[PDB]
Amino acid sequence: EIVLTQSPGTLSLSPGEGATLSCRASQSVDSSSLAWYQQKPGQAPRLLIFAGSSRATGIPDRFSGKTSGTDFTLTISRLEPEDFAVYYCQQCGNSPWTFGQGTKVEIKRTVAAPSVFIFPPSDEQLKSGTASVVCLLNNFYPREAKVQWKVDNALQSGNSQESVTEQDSKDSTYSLSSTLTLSKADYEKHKVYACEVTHQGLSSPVTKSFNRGEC
Amino acid sequence: NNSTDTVDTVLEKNVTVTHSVNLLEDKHNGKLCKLRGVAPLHLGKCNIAGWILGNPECASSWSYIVETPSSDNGTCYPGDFIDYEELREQLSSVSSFERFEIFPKTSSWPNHDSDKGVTAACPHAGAKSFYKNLIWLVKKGNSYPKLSKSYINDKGKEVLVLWGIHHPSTSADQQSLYQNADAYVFVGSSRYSKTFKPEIAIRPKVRDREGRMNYYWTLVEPGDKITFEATGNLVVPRYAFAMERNAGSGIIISDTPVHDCNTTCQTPKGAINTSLPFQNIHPITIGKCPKYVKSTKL
Amino acid sequence: TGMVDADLKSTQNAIDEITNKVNSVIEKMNTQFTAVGKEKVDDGFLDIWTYNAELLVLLENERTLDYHDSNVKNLYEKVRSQLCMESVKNYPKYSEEAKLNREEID
Amino acid sequence: EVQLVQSGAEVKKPGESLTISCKGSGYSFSSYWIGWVRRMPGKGLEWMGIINPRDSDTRYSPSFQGQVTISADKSISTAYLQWSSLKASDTAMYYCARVVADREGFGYYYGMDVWGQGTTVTVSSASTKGPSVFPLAPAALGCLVKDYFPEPVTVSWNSGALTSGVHTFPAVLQSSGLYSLSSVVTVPSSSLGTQTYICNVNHKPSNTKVDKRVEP
Ligand SMILES: *[C@@H]1O[C@H](CO)[C@@H](O)[C@H](O)[C@H]1NC(C)=O
Ligand SMILES: *[C@@H]1O[C@H](CO)[C@@H](O)[C@H](O)[C@H]1NC(C)=O
Repeated sequence: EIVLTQSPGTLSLSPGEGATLSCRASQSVDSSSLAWYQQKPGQAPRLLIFAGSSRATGIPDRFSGKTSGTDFTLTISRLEPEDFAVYYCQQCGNSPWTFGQGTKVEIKRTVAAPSVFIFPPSDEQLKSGTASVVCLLNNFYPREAKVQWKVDNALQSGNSQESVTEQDSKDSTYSLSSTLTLSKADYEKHKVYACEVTHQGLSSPVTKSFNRGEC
Repeated sequence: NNSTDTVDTVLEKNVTVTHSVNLLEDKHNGKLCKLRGVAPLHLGKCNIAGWILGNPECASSWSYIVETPSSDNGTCYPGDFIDYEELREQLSSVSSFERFEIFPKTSSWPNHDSDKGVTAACPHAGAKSFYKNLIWLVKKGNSYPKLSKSYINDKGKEVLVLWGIHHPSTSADQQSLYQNADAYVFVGSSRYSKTFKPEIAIRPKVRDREGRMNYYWTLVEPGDKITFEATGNLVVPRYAFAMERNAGSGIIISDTPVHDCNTTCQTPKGAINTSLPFQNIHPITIGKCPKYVKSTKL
Repeated sequence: TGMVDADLKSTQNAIDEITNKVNSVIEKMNTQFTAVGKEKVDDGFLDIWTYNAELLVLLENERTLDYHDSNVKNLYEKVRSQLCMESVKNYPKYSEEAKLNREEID
Repeated sequence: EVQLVQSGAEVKKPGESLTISCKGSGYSFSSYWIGWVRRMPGKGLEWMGIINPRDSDTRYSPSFQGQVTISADKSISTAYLQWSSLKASDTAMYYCARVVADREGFGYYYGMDVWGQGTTVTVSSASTKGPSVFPLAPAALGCLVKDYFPEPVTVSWNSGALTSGVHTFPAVLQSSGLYSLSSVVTVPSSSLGTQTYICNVNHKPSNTKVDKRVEP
């Protein structure tokens, strides 16, 4: 496989700035075999540049393709709100055809600290025998953050499952939801449950705890 | 006074006359006889264009060129043959003919790919072929440098040189065949001088090809040099034709047969062997021929 | 009508004048076709020359028959101006004989 | 128009045989090559193979050769991605695409232009189960959607009234093999409890439509 390694991992740009995306191949491939694709969340991919430099069927003047040596570039002059998506490169020379890593183009904004909240398990869920605790991290920037579930100082791993929403359309902020799946038998043994949140927006890595039953 | 011979005047028509001679020849054979011994060049299921370009679907000495009207086998790759009618006019009068490797496929093109210049639009025995007399030059592994081969006429005869200009359908096709997006072509002779650039546009699939190839030609006088400057799109010559022009030679477009007979005068309708100064058979004539007239008798 | 052989010098100069008029009219048509080098397209010219070639034939035939007619009258006028048989072909010898036959008849 | 219409979403237990279509519309289907691109959940785009519908020839990727079979029917103008036997690894998003190539017939491929909508293939032993919906008391309030199969679950607040500040998080497959998601809303402390906050959750396949009110 002709390993395509895209640079950077993610591009943080303000709507109006100029984007420059790199795609460095393992070995030298033909320029005419290279193509650039744009994938929007919950949408099929779109062809932007085909044959390395040729602009696709119904694509604006801002999108352009460049190649020299092994570098391969996708340059946009004006980043319109529509342009903020995941960008992929692809080679069609030596089979198998390989796709790049993928660089997400995000709306640049001020560092936003998360709105951290802890949710106790429902009393209806207690009737089943397996109850889960959630550590919601509402509206923050950048997506780059980490949650550590603390069950009576003892940091728990494995039982926790994480999920994240894409960049917000209105305020360009991400949100996290960590679910702590546990049995009722192990739940009665302990009493205080917390989640340590570590982010760029935070001055100190704050932790938010809850006491069992009592308010 | 016995003869019933009849002559006509300005005033009265059909007057009986004793001593009178004819001028018009109406009788002829349906055969296309060899002129003064030498056999003609018949191109069945082929036209002059196909024969002269070297179309794979298709003799040095001839008296005249024959072409079937039904024959459409010429440009396998779609395009436009420039001054084709003008080429027929020049090829009308042709005695001798030497086909020679002007720019041989082996040596001549070393910084270019000559072997990949084949397409399905031009087949031969199922295989993707091309015109034998000209090479489709493409980039030698993502590098098409400015080529500049030049031929100097040493043959002493008029040298006919044919070449093509490939117009790729998509911009990407230009970048994959020649890589040089702004590619040019130039053909310099003492009599000929023209610069070319590709007309990149998707056209209808004529012989299932979106692109086109224009076919250009020139004659090079003995001693004169023909230069070929290109950075892409040129379909370089392989074989050229050093020819000696005759006088009484032409082109007949007729479906009439051709036999081993000899003739002094030849028409598309058939051959004529007469001492008469006028003929009402056919306006197109080859050799010592009685000037055509539309009259019944003279 | 029955004769197939006649004065030789008269017919000899006629045959010669005819054969020369024939070679000249063929020349006059051939030079006229070349002259009609005024260039449906080629058919336009074709109709022109074909009538001009026919015209010269109808015209030179009118001149040939009028030429023969003029020689017949001039041969009779040679005999009539002179007035055994070879002397006329090539009046004072028979002038005295004629007066004896003119007086007995008138 | 020039569009590719792929087969609908498919959910089958491993070992089974599945074949997914891709219908070429408004163009000469046989002229252009048709490829296939897989996308695994939380992974990159994997190329599978290509077929020239007129030549009916297939060029498989080493990672997909033998395992999956790429079929093509130029007459119906439809491409297929036939599975011999399904693996749990086959749980992915599958796209088909019209390949861009040179108009001189040389074998240069420029990428792929027309793309299909995407066929959603789920390969799990789990079986159809409705969601055990539980509320989360509030400052924002939650709504847990726990243990369900397959994947389509639409969440709406007050039967589709509350739209502002609504955050519906993507689902994650549990160790048990059942999907589970969360749904929150940044509500003000000014009207908590007094305002009736209804959390409408519905499962389209199992038809298990459980709508529970969030109580503080
Ligand atoms: C006439 O035809 C014969 C063959 O049939 C050939 O040998 C001969 O040379 C020809 N002669 C002329 C005067 O064309
Ligand atoms: C035609 O007949 C006239 C006499 O009637 C004569 O002068 C002329 O020579 C004749 N021609 C021939 C061919 O005998």
